[PDB]
Amino acid sequence: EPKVPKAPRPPKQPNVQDFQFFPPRLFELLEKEILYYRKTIGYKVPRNPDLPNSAQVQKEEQLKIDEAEPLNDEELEEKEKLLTQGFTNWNKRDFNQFIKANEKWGRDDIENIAREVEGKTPEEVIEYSAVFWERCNELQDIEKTMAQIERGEARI
Amino acid sequence: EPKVPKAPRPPKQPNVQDFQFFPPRLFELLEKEILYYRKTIGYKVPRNPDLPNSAQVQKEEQLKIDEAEPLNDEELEEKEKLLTQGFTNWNKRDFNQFIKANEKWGRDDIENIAREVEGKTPEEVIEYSAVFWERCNELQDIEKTMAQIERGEARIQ
Ligand SMILES: [Mg+2]
Ligand SMILES: [Mg+2]
Repeated sequence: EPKVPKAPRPPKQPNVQDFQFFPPRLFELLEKEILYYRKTIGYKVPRNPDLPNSAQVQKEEQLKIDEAEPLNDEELEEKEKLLTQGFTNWNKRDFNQFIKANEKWGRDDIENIAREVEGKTPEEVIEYSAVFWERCNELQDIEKTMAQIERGEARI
Repeated sequence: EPKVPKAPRPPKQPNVQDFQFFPPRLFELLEKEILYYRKTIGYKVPRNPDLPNSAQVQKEEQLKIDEAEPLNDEELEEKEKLLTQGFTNWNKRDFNQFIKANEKWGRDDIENIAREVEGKTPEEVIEYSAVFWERCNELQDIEKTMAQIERGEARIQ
């Protein structure tokens, strides 16, 4: 069991993914919603043993919940648009197939990559690839994913 | 927002979907985990002043939380198995394409339904279809969904 359980999130919040490359502003808005949700259910931040200024960390995090407020019409307007500015049509399977195809054919072989990504057209793949190679650093576990593809691309 | 905020769930809980038809026992086990999570974070059930005898309901719910316990070894083993007894490889796009293909070609045209479900072969479609028609009654917006399908099969005549 976690020394500190993961803090709760709004049950009906959108399941946006890192590989969909939405803009960072979207997550700032999502974090506002998460903090407000925590305020509404009376969530209290547990103090963390290690960290020295634990009392300071805990207080900092609680204050963020304490001062949380709903998203106003402006912000709500902004979020709606932001949710269209990502690769909403790319799911986990598309991503995994994209990664395996790159390892197999090399990031250059767009024709073969698209052929192996079942839910996507060459057009969709060229567009996604351009963004992927531009901000894949934002992803998590990429250092391992980049070496994995580099091993296969170089192994060819 | 809701009058009463939705109660918290473990952020790390498996994301099982209704259209994946997992055994109902699995959700009974996931509920035990949700209750233990709520106990674990100190969550308090709010009193819904609009239920009549809301005091009793509140106390009943809070007791379920207060008496919550983690899953034992047996249940942990049962859960791991149940997590493989659903259509784990069927995602939301597969499901949406399946539904639209049934409306577009009729439920018996496996050849065309499979062609339109990009990530599934005809064999996988038959297996899913066999369960779907057995308990699609468990799905959220089924009446509407089924009416539309019965309509597509109607236009086809
Ligand atoms: Mg393709
Ligand atoms: Mg198919």
